Amino acid sequence: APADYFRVLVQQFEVQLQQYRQQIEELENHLATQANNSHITPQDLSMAMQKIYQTFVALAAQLQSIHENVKVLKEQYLSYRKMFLG
Amino acid sequence: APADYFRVLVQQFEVQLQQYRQQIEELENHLATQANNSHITPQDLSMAMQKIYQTFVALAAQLQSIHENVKVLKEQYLSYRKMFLG
Amino acid sequence: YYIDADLLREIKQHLKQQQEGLSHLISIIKDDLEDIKLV
Amino acid sequence: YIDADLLREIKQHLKQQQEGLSHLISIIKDDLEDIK
Amino acid sequence: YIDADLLREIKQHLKQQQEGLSHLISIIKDDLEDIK
Amino acid sequence: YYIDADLLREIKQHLKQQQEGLSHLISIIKDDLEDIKLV
Repeated sequence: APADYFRVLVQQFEVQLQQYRQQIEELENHLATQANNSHITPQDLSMAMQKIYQTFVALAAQLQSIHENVKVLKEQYLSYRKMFLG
Repeated sequence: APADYFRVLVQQFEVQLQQYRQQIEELENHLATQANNSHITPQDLSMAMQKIYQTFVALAAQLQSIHENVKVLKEQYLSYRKMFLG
Repeated sequence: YYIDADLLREIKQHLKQQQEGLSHLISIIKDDLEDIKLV
Repeated sequence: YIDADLLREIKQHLKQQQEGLSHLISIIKDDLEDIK
Repeated sequence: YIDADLLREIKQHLKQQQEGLSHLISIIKDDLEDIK
Repeated sequence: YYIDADLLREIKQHLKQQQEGLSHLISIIKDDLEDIKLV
């Protein structure tokens, strides 16, 4: 059923959202002050900047395919309308 | 691509539509008058009544699954709206 | 020759039900599409 | 008697022929109209 | 050292846990809001 | 201790672009959903 497929794309999207969210908040705090910045190294930030950019890329992909999916809902909804309502 | 799947369900539907259409018009003409009815037998009509009921059943199935498909467009369109517009 | 004037009526009735059947399904589908534009 | 290869060929050919959704839809719309 | 069967079990268990679309959506909505 | 006051600025800029990136995609998606209600 499409409800099993939908739930999946939705679920993956929600994980990259949570993923990115945590990371960003994490990195915000580390750069919030020099006091908190001293408990980290310039090689940790370098690590985080990667982890974060990787999520961004995956998240941006999920938003993109969500866009394509909505494009498909419209096309098919439009087609049905021409068949049954015109 | 969903455009290859869509085109298919749409295409089958169009064939049962044309199928049913031809048959019905055919049967209409045979029962249009006794003059045309004399060129056919009560065993031909019996044949047609079957051919026609078989298409009806298949057509009714296609309309049904089209309904379920539209139900899915709505659910997913509604979900996306709650995610992005609320 | 031909068939009963009422056997004709029976078939015509059957075909009508088939028609009403398909139209009901089309109806439902249209409500779905219309309700989509409303939601 | 009957050439199998040809009917096959005719099948293959029609399958490879393609559907213009626009056109498809217009046929369905007129089909539904011509009946219901 | 590390129990393989358990991590496996933990995997299996979470996968079998199910998503309440309603709930899912609400999390996403708050996630998007908490950022963009 | 810490990092350059401008290295901070660079990262903050990068993160902003990432944000603008994702928001643009969300934007587009919203136009799609809105245009659905309009069509």
